[PDB]
Amino acid sequence: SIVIASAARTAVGSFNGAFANTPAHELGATVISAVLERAGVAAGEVNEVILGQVLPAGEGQNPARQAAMKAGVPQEATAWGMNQLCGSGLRAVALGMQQIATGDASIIVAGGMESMSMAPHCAHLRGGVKMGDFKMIDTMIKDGLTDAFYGYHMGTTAENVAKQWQLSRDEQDAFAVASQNKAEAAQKDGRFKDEIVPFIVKGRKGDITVDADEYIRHGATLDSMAKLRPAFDKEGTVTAGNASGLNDGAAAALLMSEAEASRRGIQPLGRIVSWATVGVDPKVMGTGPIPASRKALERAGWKIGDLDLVEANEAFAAQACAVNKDLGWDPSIVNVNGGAIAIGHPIGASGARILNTLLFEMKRRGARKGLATLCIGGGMGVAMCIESL
Amino acid sequence: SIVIASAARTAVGSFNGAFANTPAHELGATVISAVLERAGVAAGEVNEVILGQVLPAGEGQNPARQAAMKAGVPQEATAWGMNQLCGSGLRAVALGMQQIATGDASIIVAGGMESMSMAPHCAHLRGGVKMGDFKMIDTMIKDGLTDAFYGYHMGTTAENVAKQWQLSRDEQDAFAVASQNKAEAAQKDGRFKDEIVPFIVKGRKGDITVDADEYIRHGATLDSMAKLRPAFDKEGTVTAGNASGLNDGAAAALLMSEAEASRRGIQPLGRIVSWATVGVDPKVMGTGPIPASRKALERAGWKIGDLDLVEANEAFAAQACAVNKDLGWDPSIVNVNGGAIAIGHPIGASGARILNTLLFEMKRRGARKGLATLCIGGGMGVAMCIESL
Amino acid sequence: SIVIASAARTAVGSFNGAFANTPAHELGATVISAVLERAGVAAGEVNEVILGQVLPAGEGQNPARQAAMKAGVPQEATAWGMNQLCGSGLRAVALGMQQIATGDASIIVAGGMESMSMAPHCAHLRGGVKMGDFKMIDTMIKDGLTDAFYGYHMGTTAENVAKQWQLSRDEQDAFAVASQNKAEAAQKDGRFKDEIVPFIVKGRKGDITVDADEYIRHGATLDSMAKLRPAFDKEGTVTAGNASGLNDGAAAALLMSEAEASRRGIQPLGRIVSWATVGVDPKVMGTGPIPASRKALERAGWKIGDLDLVEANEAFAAQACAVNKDLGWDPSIVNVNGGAIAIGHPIGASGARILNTLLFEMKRRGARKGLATLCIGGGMGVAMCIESL
Amino acid sequence: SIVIASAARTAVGSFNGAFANTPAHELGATVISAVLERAGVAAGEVNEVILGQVLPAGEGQNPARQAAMKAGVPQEATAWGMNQLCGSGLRAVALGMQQIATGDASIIVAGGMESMSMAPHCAHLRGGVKMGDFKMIDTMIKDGLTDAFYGYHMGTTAENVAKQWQLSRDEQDAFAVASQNKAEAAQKDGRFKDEIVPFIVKGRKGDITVDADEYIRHGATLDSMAKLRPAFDKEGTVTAGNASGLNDGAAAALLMSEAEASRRGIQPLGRIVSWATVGVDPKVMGTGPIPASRKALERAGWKIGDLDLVEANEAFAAQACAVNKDLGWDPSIVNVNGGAIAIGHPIGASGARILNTLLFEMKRRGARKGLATLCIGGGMGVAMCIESL
Ligand SMILES: CC(C)(C)C(=O)OCC(C)(C)[C@@H](O)C(=O)NCCC(=O)NCCS
Ligand SMILES: CC(C)(C)C(=O)OCC(C)(C)[C@@H](O)C(=O)NCCC(=O)NCCS
Repeated sequence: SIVIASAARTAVGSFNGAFANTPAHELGATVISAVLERAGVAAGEVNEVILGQVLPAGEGQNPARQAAMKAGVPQEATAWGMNQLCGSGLRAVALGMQQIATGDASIIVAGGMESMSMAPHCAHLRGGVKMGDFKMIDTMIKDGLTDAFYGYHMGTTAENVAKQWQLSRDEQDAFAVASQNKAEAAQKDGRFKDEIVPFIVKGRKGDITVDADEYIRHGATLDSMAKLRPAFDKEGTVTAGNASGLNDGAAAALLMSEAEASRRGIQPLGRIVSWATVGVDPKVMGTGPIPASRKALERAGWKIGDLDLVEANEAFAAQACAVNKDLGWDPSIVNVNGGAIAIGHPIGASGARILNTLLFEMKRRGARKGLATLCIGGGMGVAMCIESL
Repeated sequence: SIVIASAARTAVGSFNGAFANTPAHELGATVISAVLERAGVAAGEVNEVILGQVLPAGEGQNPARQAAMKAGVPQEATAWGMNQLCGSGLRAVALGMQQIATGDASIIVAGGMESMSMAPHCAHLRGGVKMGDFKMIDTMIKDGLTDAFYGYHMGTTAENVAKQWQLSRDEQDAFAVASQNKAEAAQKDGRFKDEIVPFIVKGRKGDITVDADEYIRHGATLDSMAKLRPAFDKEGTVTAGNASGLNDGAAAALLMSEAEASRRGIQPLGRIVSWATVGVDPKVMGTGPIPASRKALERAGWKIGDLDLVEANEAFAAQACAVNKDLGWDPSIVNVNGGAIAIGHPIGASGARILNTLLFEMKRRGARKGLATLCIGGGMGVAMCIESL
Repeated sequence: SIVIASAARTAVGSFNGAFANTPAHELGATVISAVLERAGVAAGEVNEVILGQVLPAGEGQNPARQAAMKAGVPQEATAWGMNQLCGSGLRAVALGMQQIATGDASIIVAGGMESMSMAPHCAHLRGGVKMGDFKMIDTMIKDGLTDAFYGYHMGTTAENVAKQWQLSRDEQDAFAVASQNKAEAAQKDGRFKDEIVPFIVKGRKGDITVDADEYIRHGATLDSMAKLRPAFDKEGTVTAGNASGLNDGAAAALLMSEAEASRRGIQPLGRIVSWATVGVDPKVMGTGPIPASRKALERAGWKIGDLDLVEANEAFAAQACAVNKDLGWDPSIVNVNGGAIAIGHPIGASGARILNTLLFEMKRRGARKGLATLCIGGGMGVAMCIESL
Repeated sequence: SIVIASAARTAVGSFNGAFANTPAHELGATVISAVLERAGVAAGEVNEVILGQVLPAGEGQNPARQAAMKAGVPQEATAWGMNQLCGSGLRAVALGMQQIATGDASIIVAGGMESMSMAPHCAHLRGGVKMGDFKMIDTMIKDGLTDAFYGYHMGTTAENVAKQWQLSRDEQDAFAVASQNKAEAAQKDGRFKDEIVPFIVKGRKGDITVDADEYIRHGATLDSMAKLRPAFDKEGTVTAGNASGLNDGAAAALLMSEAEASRRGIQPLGRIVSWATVGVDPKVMGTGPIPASRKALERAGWKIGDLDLVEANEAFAAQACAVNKDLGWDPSIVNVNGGAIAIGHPIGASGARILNTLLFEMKRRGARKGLATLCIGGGMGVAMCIESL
């Protein structure tokens, strides 16, 4: 019924690296223009831009509208941002699907975008500080990475999964290195070229073309993984080596009906058969993909074994192993081109990020059925089942 | 097909007034609890909570999810935030409608919440300020009230509609006083009692029940309206009197299928017959309701005359007159209980705010057909058509 | 040898009260102008202005220079600021004396000034805050009121003196009340009128003449002294009642040689017979006056019993009691017009503030010999012996 | 009568260079320790530490005291800071000379210190910012570099002198280049080794001994001087090239009577024969040294031509050329080892900085008579005359 006619994403930049001073919407407009060009669709035909974003503070009125306009999307179309944390970028696509499936839109550019580098430090100063020190809060850590309920970092929820699923430090590091090695492999071999649209960083003493994911470590060893001290719990198991990073990027897909893509002579990246969002305990938020993937697979009518390829978001090696262990799919078809540990985790763009990687591999190796899924902070999961035409 | 079984909202509080230190998500949870109680539905049955919010900076991971949890909605359900500026609150309800219509949920608590008082000041300070003065930005003005393209306050876009539609200073003031007078009459008569749910402001030396809209001025004269200097263009026409304020509040609805509401013995507030969202030039953003209501009316198969009641969001007196003048509906059925000039304009909650007034008046006077609509910053407009059962 | 030909001071203002927005150097100039007028000396004749100030941050290059210039003191003269914390106001005068004593100056204006109200909040942001919350620090508490070594507030030092000298809560409160009552009586009787020079608070909707010390409480009860909880040690004895306050003010003296006064027909307020400064352990910094006063007396050739009036600064009741107890002078001739608990403690001015009160009482009651002394943070004291001609 | 028994100064570090994160009081303690060590005098015997500092904001109660204590100077001794801008560091020595000459002290450690790197940004936020943006002020620019009266940077004052004394862009550059080259030669030859005491920068992944002035440029060309744009007046003549810099450092000298040195077996660096400070128009503040040196030479009984070495601080090439031009001393005996354009300008330390270089070259070449002088912001100068025993 509803298809992804085309897709694209920026390289994922490191924290204060390639896109340190690059606002989220500028990344988004580049990806909106890209999906338009790749599908052979004019921006004048786009009805609505839906972009997941978690940290828009200080970027001004509705960055989704700013991205759209700069992308040459007309003023008659509509745009908006949404926040389901890590799940946003993929949910935007599902929400984009719903627009078309209910007859409220024909063509929808959806996905997500995030500049964790440009998230500001903030403080409430309307009441006035008569006396005493006050905190300037990092919006990134407050609004993106710390649980609202139990007050600790997402890495502490990773510890709760690691201890519950008795996943050792050695098992988490081996998965970590495996992610880095696969991701260097898929990089050298050009397997990220299709999906990645170059982004021109507008400078002063020189522009810079970024078309390579700069967070991927090259020649990552097990020895350098085992020496790092625990990043959250000081007698724990999760580290900066086996957790995801702080990153900037954007990613999007162009949605339309299966009839509309056929009219236009477009051969789509895939057909969205079903999606699903489900909740879990915020203490073990890393177990989100388990019920959400299972819900999606139930809507699609598929069993776990029918999947040819899977993109399960690596938020932490503890939670990425747990999802894999519970669902029991073949690990050789999971994150075939590495995952978020190596590639990075631009919160709002992360779901649209892993949708690209899934769609292009499905096209490249001839996979029929595929699934994407991310764990979501606050204790939820989102999933989406794709079938190729 | 899809119905609002029940609804509720907090009193709209002034800037740094009744809810000066009350985070949005607390206001949201009360409204969730209210809509659950008023329908006779347990929090356990709620599949998702979709909350429009514009200024969540500093409030922590996904305030929609915080609102839900504190409301007693279980961990299995889902929750997310979205931003289409003023139109966020009403677009939550259409998006919540879409979930049910597409068979992805059975019950949805949609609406919006806003704490403008708690919107922090910010600045991006990762790079370091090697030397010189910097600016601490007001995330309320920047992210909520300033246009991202031309750089000015929304009041200057109200000046562009005033000069284009040649609406004099005297016409706008008259409309400003009429909104205040209508809203005081509805307040004294208890017409806001149904929709408003009391909110307990948790104090230290005494709690405070807020169940009255404290921004409504009592005994508003034309003379105090005509003495205020222009707020934006110093030789212009728009003022603090004829413009909307900065306000806190929350508003929500409980959505389910028409058959489900019949199963549960619930007599709904109304049936959502259509909606629509459209774009226009950001310079004349106030005109958003003109094409958006026209589209909505076209999707419902209705003519403008068929409407028995209308809520057109008074962002400014210049734009409120323009929409009424273009569409040409009988002005005696528009904002009958007053509007945003008098009541307030909590950005994210405003679309859910005006929905509640429409629904409870439609029920109280026996209006069959009704329409709600808001103008959106960045240059857009949303509209929803409601028919009672 | 050297005499104080004239002196003046502003009413001491409350924290964020009369002088809330009045920069320190404006108060300093008013007082500079005053001592010139009161001695019959033209600003043209002034060689240098020396002003103790502790919290000048954000006021600009060298507030002392700004003070002098606005007083009409000519550009050919020189001016500077100095910081020895609480001692700074009185040490300036001893420093002024030394300029004249060594032939480097004929006419010196010396004293101090302080706007604790206008002390700003600060933070070091040049390196950049890559990630995580940071503190905006209160320069008033950081640079004025916290010990640099042991890291606690001056009130905790006050507790160290309380316990070492076994001074009860009851003893501190009575003293606190005795200061307030003496101070109110001296106010009502007009005894502050000679020393105070009115200050014109330049407003916008009306100027305001401040010439009554506003922090002096009227009708202070022992019962309201007994009920306050301890401000520093939550099981301690020092409170906001028995400690000094946070205040604004300036004060200054006009120095020249005894021969020079006689040439001009001036009858001086006093002859500066000696001064001293001495150090003690910072834990017990309130004990500064004990060895300082003793030293000054030894340099003067005077015994303690030869003094007719004393102004021993009340930073805290605990230390104030200790100094009296150790030195053993007649308490009926100490802070006869009340003290800093009642009057205020504008850190940098405080030493000139107490000189004024000493000098004008000595003239009024015909005391021949007098002594002024303040305890200093970081463990120091300063004393100065005055004799009348 | 009074002599300098010993002296010492840190390397002067670049803005956010070697001491980027080193509080001024750590630099002042190393220099206190040094001057004690170098005279054969124990901290125990030090009566007082007097340190000029202009930007102590955020460092805590009285850095002078903190420096002294860290240096091992005992709690019985006393300590304070003063501010006369660029003059601060040298006036401390004159103020130290006065303590001994009037019998109030026997041994004084005096001089200055400054960490411009660590100067914080501040804002006055007690009243509450109700609404709108506010400025975070750079204390270094506001409180150290901008003129309080006319509101412009010190550099603009430099232009007034350039225009008044008709000093061309070419003449300023040649002077600028010549300071660099003379300073590189002295550096390479070890001529700064005597005066400099190494400073251990405590780190975490290593300590660092800084004992070389890092701001000195090597192989400076006239060409690169000519290409720079005017830093202040955009059609002006003064640049970053020919202006001094922003710098960190400390410097100190140890004073005692000539007899006291004779008793201790010490051979002093020099006798202080006179000093002076004088005022001029703030507009042309760079002319400060002219009347201050003239005054100084008069009190000494010396004509200008008697001087064998001179250290005339280089705040700006324009002013430096002015002072040399007006006073007419042999330019070959002035700043013989280079100056502030090359070495840097740690505002509060600078006057002691230049004392050191004067003192150690007078010893090394056998100059009998010498003179140091600095121009001072707000419109003043200071000068000190030194003779060798
Ligand atoms: C705001 C108000 C009324 C002052 C109050 O309640 O607080 C009391 C407070 C701030 C704890 C107390 O530290 C105080 O006012 N101290 C000033 C005394 C002080 O530190 N003096 C320096 C001389 S050594
Ligand atoms: C150091 C850096 C960042 C390269 C630079 O821009 O230096 C040039 C700068 C900052 C514009 C210029 O104002 C400067 O360095 N001035 C210091 C000279 C100065 O005013 N000293 C005070 C004595 S009157």
